[PDB]
Amino acid sequence: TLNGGITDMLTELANFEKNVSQAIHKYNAYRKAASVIAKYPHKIKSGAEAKKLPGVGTKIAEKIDEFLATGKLRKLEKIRQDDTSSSINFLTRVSGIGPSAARKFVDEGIKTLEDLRKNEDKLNHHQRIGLKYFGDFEKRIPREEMLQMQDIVLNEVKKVDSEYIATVCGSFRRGAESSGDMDVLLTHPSFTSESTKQPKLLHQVVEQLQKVHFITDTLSKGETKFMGVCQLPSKNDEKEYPHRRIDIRLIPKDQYYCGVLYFTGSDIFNKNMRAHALEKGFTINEYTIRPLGVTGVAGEPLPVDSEKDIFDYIQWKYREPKDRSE
DNA sequence: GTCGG
DNA sequence: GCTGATGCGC
DNA sequence: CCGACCGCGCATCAGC
Ligand SMILES: C[C@H](P(=O)(O)O)P(=O)(O)OP(=O)(O)OC[C@H]1O[C@@H](n2cnc3c(=O)[nH]c(N)nc32)C[C@@H]1O
Ligand SMILES: [Cl-]
Ligand SMILES: [Cl-]
Ligand SMILES: [Cl-]
Ligand SMILES: [Cl-]
Ligand SMILES: [Mg+2]
Ligand code: NA
Ligand code: NA
Ligand code: NA
Ligand code: NA
Repeated sequence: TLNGGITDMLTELANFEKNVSQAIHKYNAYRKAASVIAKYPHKIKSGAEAKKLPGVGTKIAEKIDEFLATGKLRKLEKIRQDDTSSSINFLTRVSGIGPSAARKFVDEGIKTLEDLRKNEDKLNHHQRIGLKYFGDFEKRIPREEMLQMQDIVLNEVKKVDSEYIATVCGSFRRGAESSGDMDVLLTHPSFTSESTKQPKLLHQVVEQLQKVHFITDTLSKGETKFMGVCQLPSKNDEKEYPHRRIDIRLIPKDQYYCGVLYFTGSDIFNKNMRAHALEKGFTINEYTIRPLGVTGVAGEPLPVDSEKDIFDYIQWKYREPKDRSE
């Protein structure tokens, strides 16, 4: 919040480029600048001062000068007045509706919450659950609630098979005082990069969580990734809790560290780390860290026994989860 | 939109 | 049915 | 300049 105005402006620009212009690289360019500036420990006094930071070039520096000078950006003011851009930006806020679907709906004259509701027929499953919980998915989750959710998930998982290990990642593992959703990394000894000795390992867990009425809806579901909705149970006479988004990722047990590194994030941290990896001649995914041959082709997985080993490989000092919120 | 070679 | 591309979201 | 921009699971489609 030290340079809140500037980062907000940058985030709005990033969203515009992503949702309206469908220019993902500009989207990421703006996000990185925002990230770098949110981390800067000084109140920015000029675009020149900001341009010193990596990721902030001439264009953004110019915008920062205008913002500091007037408290706003003409480019944005105009975008806000544009109906198409506004409608497209809004629709993309529905889980399941991306830039393409948003622009398509706007072409059909579907541009509002009211319109989406009376046109459910034109939505796929995911988009339909997204509209249903539009309001709720906008709400933040207090860490105190995340703690109750963690308690239920781990205990329910324990009831299915004592050997399951459920770990809450995302911003929660990064120590956030509030989270946008719940991310759960799951492992079982029967599922390794070597073999799958038991089927339905994820399904059994999802089923058990639906049985106790914790998971209420399913956005998408596969053998290793579940994306859906959950809700804490409420007491007698009390308003029930908002529905929350929940992601569950089943990863080979022997690949836990690369998995927990990935799922802990942040997303920008992961992008920065994976890019650095490349520069160092390594490629990193949620399963392994592999070296890049002279040709540039991924080699065999390198041994990993902790998150720090991954950091060591790329010559980065270890950063605790709480310091990976970029 | 920003960067490094 | 399949495979491969595209959208979406993590 | 100008090529690079992280890497992937699931849903849905086109084309066979
Ligand atoms: C602050 C967010 P919340 O609290 O509001 O939920 P969060 O939990 O941090 O992010 P979530 O969107 O929940 O995704 C979970 C993780 O997935 C990883 N992740 C997400 N997007 C990406 C991506 O584009 N790339 C990679 N490599 N990892 C990603 C890193 C993320 O941490
Ligand atoms: Cl782009
Ligand atoms: Cl503005
Ligand atoms: Cl690992
Ligand atoms: Cl791999
Ligand atoms: Mg999260
Ligand atoms: Na810079
Ligand atoms: Na969306
Ligand atoms: Na979110
Ligand atoms: Na998530």
